Amino acid sequence: MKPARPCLVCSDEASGCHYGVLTCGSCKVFFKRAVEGQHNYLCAGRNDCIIDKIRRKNCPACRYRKCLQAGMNLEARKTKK
Amino acid sequence: MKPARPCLVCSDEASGCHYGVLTCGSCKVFFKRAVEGQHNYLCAGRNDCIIDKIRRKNCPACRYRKCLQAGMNLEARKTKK
DNA sequence: CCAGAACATCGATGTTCTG
DNA sequence: CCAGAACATCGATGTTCTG
Ligand SMILES: [Zn+2]
Ligand SMILES: [Zn+2]
Ligand SMILES: [Zn+2]
Ligand SMILES: [Zn+2]
Repeated sequence: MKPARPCLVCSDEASGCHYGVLTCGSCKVFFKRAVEGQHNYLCAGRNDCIIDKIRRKNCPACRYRKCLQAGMNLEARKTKK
Repeated sequence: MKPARPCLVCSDEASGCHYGVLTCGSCKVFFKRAVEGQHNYLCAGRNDCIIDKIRRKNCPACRYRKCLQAGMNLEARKTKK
């Protein structure tokens, strides 16, 4: 099969560095679209949801927060090292 | 009293006794679809998310439970007028 | 190699309509 | 008045190309 190198904010099979963190494709555009305005979402739980290839589309509030945490930031490759 | 505006499972405008319970189109529909379809409903938290006009898309696993909880039955007494 | 656009594709959901 | 059915929407997530 494939081995594995899991994305820093779900756990899917990562694609490359995205806006600064090893994330998959989805985390890639999810974060971009979230950041580019209006990320007002409410959590249905107590601000700590679990994540993964499925549960990830359950709560954008938490996913966006997990992006932020991983380090994902808009002008990543501008500075890299 | 008892008719009463608020959806018993997501407090939006209810439309009438749907499947047992005063409820809305969405939930109405959601219940049937829930009970006779294939799905991967899993909750990201610890199965007690708030269902609400918005969040109710977050945890269908939780909604469906709220459904079951509130009485909604498929093969049930069709009434309310 | 990563950014960001086009498409195209589904499953989930929602509303209006019609028996 | 309600079940169900027929639309019609939303939103994720491919894939595939640029620069
Ligand atoms: Zn991811
Ligand atoms: Zn959450
Ligand atoms: Zn409802
Ligand atoms: Zn839940």
